Amino acid sequence: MRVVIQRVKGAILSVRKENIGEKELEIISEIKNGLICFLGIHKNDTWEDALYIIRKCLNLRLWNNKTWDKNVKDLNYELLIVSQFTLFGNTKKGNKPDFHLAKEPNEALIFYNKIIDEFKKQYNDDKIKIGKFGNYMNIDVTNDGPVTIYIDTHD
Amino acid sequence: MRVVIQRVKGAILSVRELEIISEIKNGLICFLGIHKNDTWEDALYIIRKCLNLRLWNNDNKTWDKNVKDLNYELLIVSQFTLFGNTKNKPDFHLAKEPNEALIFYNKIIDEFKKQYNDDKIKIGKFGNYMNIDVTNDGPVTIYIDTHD
Repeated sequence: MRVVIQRVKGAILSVRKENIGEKELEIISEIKNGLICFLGIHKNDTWEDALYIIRKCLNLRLWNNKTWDKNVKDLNYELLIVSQFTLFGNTKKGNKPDFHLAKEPNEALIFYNKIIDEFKKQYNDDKIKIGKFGNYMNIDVTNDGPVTIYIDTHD
Repeated sequence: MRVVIQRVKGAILSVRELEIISEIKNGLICFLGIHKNDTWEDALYIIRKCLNLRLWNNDNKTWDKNVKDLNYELLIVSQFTLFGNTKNKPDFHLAKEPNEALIFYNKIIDEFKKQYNDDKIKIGKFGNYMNIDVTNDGPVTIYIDTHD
């Protein structure tokens, strides 16, 4: 699994609606302070992989007080989790990507939902927010720092 | 070197109540992490990629047109946190010394404009606390580490 974590003052998630027909976007999800986590599910991902993310994600002490002191949970903040397979975007070949290691949607989707459930269990039902899986989204992020964290659980 | 690339409809970079210093419409935002043992070949690879990766569709032809093809902007922001050791409080052992990093960074930015266009590259205020309003278009998130 791969995650890019962005510390934010807020985030506003929209998706393109299905039968649109003469607005095309729709805000389905919003958070104030907290993290936005772009989550890449690898084909060979185990649930132990998920656990690790869900942990570092809810636990890294990414805010000051002393520096790098409190985590998202401590401050009672939100997380927005967005599935992003482009992480597994291989770009060593041509100057055009290639997403072969990216766990195929229908399996990925379930794994994903399972992760999101765990998040709420470990934290709070009201603090975890998501996008619309596999749909084109439009995200307004207000980066606070910035603070960008990358994790690859195949290390 | 490490880069996180985000495809965007726009972004506004500001510093300290808030001063706008840098803004782009469609294009990429590149969070750049300069490694201590970074060579200029590392810089080059990044620059080649941010500038040539085809991250936009030709309605249906997905991954067809790169940033230049569409005459779009890039916003480059130094971000050392990419080299955070998270194996549960961060550890930036591997970053390149600031005073050195800054020069390397400016050198990279120059290259960007050379390879592309003076008017298409935008940046932040190095080492300062910034506030960035990104509008992610997808999203499309790309990660690269030249140490591969």
